[PDB]
This record gives sequence, C-alpha cells and structure tokens, in this order.
Amino acid sequence: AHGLAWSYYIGYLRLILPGLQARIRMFNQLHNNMLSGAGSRRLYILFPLDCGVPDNLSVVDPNIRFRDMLPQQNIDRAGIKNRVYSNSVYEILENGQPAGVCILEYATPLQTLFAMSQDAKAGFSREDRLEQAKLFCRTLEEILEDVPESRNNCRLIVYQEPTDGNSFSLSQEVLRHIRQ
Amino acid sequence: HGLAWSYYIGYLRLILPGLQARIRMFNQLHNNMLSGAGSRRLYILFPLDCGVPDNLSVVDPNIRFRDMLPQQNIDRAGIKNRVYSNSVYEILENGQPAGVCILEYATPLQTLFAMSQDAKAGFSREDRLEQAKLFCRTLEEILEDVPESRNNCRLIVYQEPTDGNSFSLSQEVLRHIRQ
Ligand SMILES: Nc1nc(=O)c2ncn([C@@H]3O[C@@H]4COP(=O)(O)O[C@H]5[C@@H](O)[C@H](n6cnc7c(N)ncnc76)O[C@@H]5COP(=O)(O)O[C@@H]3[C@@H]4O)c2[nH]1
Repeated sequence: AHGLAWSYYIGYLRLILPGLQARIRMFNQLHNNMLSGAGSRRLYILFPLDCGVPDNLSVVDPNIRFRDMLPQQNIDRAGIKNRVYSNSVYEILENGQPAGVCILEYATPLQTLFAMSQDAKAGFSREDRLEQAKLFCRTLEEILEDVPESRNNCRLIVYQEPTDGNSFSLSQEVLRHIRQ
Repeated sequence: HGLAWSYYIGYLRLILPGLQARIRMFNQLHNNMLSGAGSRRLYILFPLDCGVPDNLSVVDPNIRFRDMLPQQNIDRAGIKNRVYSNSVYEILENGQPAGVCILEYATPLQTLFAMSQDAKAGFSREDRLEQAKLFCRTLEEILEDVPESRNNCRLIVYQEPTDGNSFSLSQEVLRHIRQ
C-alpha cells in the first residue's frame, strides 16, 4: 500500500491539484456559477476502507447524481501525448432536494486492492486488505503534509460500512463536508 | 507486486480487449499506417533503471510522434468517460522511416524512480532496481493467464549493458516490430 499511495500522489494528485481551481473557474463560466460555493471548490475523494468501489456512484447511493465534467486536462506522460485527466461534478440530493454540488470520485487504488485481494494467485486475506487500505490512507495523508496545494484543493473522505444495522448514508457524509 | 497488479487491473485489462477495434478505425482514417502485423500491438517500454522520460523523441530522436489512436472512454471509479489514449510513433533507421508502432513507457516505473529521489519514501536505488525487476516478472506472469489479449501487447524489458555500449532504443523497438 506504500507503493500504491506514492503512485497515487506522483502519478495523479501531484499532476492535477495545481490546475484544479483554474478548471473550476472555467466550469463556473460555462455552467452558470454552479460550483461557486467554497464547499464546492474542492476535489472530494472517497476512500471506502472496505474497498468496494463501483464505477457508477448510483450503484451505491441513489442521491449522488452525475451532472457534468470539468474541462479536461491534457499532459504529455511517459510517451503518451496529451494523456487526459478528467473529473466529474455531482449533485447530492437530500429528500429529493438539490442540497450540494461538488467534484467527486473514488480513490482508484482501492479498486485495485479489492480485485487483487480476491485473485487466486496474488490474493490475500480480507483482513490484510483492510490493513493495506488503512496503510494506503495513512501513507497518502503523510505525503500530502509536504504538499501545500493539498489543503484547499482536495478533501479526503475515509469510511467503513456498518455491519451491525446502524445507518450510514454516503450522500449524507459528502454533504456534511460540503456544508462545513 | 502491488504496482504490477494496479497496472493490469487498472489499465491493460481495460484497454487490450478494445485495442484492435481502435487500430482498425485508426487505419481507416490514416491510410493503413498500421498495416503490418508487427504494427498491430501495443509496445510497452520497461527500462530497468526506471528512467521514464515523458517525451520519447528527446531520448532518441529516431523515434518520432505521428498521431494518436482514437480515444477510448470508460466510466471508472466515479469518473464518467475516463479517457484512455495511445500514441503512434515512426522509428527511423539510417535516417529514414523504417517502422511504425503504438509505443509508450510503463508509467509505474516513473513512480519507482521518483520514490528513489524523495527521502520521505524510504526507498533506495537498490530497492528501485529490485522492484523494477519484480514488477516486470509479475506482469509477465499475469499476462500468461490472460492468453487472449496477448497478440495485443508486447513488453520490451531492457537495461544498459554491464560493460558494453549505449543501448539503442530505436533499434530495440525495430527488433520487436520485425520479430
Ligand atoms: N499509461 C497509461 N495511460 C492511462 O490512461 C492509464 N490509466 C491508468 N494507467 C496506469 O495504470 C495503473 C493503474 O491506474 P489506476 O487508475 O488504477 O491508478 C492510478 C489512478 O488512481 C491514478 N490515476 C492516474 N491517472 C488517473 C486519472 N486519470 N484519473 C484518476 N486516477 C488516475 O493514479 C494511479 C497512478 O497512476 P499511473 O502512474 O499513471 O499509473 C496507472 C497505474 O499504475 C494508465 N496508464
């Protein structure tokens, strides 16, 4: 997970965080100032420690609704001309009402950990996977301390699903951060 | 081991099944540029010292960008229409175009390089070479069990000769196209 965390910084957050606010301003110009709130001008990244990462947020929560993409960012990377980095804007509902708008996505390496843990060859225990997911988050959190752009450009949302019958709403969790 | 799985799961598993279709479309738009069977695979560069320049022409001027394949869009981890893109290069020999292929570096190696230069990472130069070797070996293993979508990629693993001459990238790439 140490390698995965450094990879997520070096290969993604390092590249995308410095240009984010510029892309937000452009989005606001094209889309009637939709992301004008201070709570809306951050990349919110979901870290499900259980590592269940769907490709569509509607698979896990009906209240997280795709609206539009930010302008794409093109960067020449490792031989690939104009490799494209993209981010998606979601509206978060609360009892049918549009309660917040944000840029949202999952931390992609957690999807890798899931698939890897369950493979016949390279697999490892669920408990090892949870250890690794936590070690991934902690290592990324450590890395981002030397990165000043981190503080105002992203929000790390780390959580586990309950298995005891207690309520947890992902939409509610995102909204709580937006509203703060 | 972890980086190799990320590279398979998060990339090669996603793009290899769709590659031939993109190659057909590319050929329809660019005069069968990728006509030879040697030109119909993704060639991926694996420098064992983990040096990954972002621009291939800067490290070997006999390798020159021509065009991109059509983009592939996939919904990924909350990103709608995440974009996957590949680049086509011509390779010169004795100063004249002698081959054309889809070429790139294995991006995770650049992470290993960068880690070896940042003290926070606790990651030595020896650590780097070991992990680079392990990364390549692990990936070859993965691709065995995915026999389909072989014919779709070739791995070019290389290092500088121990007490030999500078390794020619363009010549290594032609050797693989022609093999
Ligand atoms: N060569 C190439 N072109 C691609 O489009 C591409 N997409 C992914 N990859 C490489 O595949 C492997 C896994 O990618 P994944 O997405 O899981 O994790 C990626 C992913 O979480 C993230 N990342 C990179 N690009 C994006 C992106 N565009 N959107 C979200 N995450 C990204 O940061 C991790 C490290 O990135 P790279 O170091 O480039 O290497 C990746 C990786 O080793 C690609 N490689």
